[PDB]
Amino acid sequence: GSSGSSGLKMLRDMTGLPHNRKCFDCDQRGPTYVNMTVGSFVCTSCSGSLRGLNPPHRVKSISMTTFTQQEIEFLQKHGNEVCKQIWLGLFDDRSSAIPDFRDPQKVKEFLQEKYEKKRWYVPPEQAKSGPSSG
Ligand SMILES: [Zn+2]
Repeated sequence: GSSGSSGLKMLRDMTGLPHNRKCFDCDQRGPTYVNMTVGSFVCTSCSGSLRGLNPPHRVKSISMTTFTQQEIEFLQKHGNEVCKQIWLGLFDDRSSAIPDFRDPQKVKEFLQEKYEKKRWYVPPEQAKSGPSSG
């Protein structure tokens, strides 16, 4: 048959996507972490920041830490592809702008308004139409 790495094979494919090439916050080209809560791909820098928030999200390195199928699939079915958009529902290049990716205070104060405040928080359950329009 074939052997090399279990699960990891599916991971390298996730962080490989063109919508993951960069971080979720600092948009740094080269993510080394993944949020189990949001289901996105962050880096060591952000990974640590997110925790500071409350409640503290869940982050796990990509190479420093391993993952299981139940997890991989969860991250694959999510990915920054839709995740981001779902968090940027209201966000509009015109409505607002993007901070800098050098200072933590800036990335933090912003990340909060996305999670702590959930300003541009627009889930799909409602975004799309269905048999139940609350
Ligand atoms: Zn980052």
